Amino acid sequence: WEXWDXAIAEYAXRIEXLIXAAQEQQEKNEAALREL
Amino acid sequence: WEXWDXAIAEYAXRIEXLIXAAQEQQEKNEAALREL
Amino acid sequence: WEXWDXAIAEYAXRIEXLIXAAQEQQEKNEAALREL
Amino acid sequence: SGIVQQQNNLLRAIEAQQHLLQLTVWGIKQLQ
Amino acid sequence: SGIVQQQNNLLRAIEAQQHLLQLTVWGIKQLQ
Amino acid sequence: SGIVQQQNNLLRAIEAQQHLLQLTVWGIKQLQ
Repeated sequence: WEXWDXAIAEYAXRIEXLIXAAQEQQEKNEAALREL
Repeated sequence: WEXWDXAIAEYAXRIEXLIXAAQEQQEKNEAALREL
Repeated sequence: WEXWDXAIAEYAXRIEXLIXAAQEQQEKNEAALREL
Repeated sequence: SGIVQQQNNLLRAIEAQQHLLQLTVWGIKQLQ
Repeated sequence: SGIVQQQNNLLRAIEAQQHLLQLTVWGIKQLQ
Repeated sequence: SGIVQQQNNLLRAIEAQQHLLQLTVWGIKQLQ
């Protein structure tokens, strides 16, 4: 119960980590592309 | 109730706007890449 | 019932097909970019 | 041509997930 | 500049879908 | 090398969202 609901909400932690990464890469990429 | 269910269905409006944008950019990008 | 629940789980088949494609393109693209 | 063919691949998955979400919100409202 | 503006477009949809999922998991836990 | 590393980043989020959806469809069918 409020163990599984733990596991699922804190996978949904991991995905909001993945969507971190992607925001950071989006910023690096913009800057880096402006410089080329 | 059928206020929240308003807010959520018409965010899900906004996302189907975002997925608009992305379809339009996908088309512009194809054409533009064929020309390079 | 266990017809609709068929249709939906086996669309969710199709999406896990789309996410196939994308994994395969990600691999081709890495390799191909390393070679340029 | 591959990076853009995969923008499309991702766009297609996102769009399917959206429809699948809508069927899920439908089930929830169908149980209220 | 278009391929990267669409990485953002996709990132924005994914991020909205995440929030929409969270409201959906909320409905389910709200019916238990 | 960054645009393609972010195709992967997006692919990874989409794939996690898919699994998370499946657990959500599971909750709904578990309440029927």
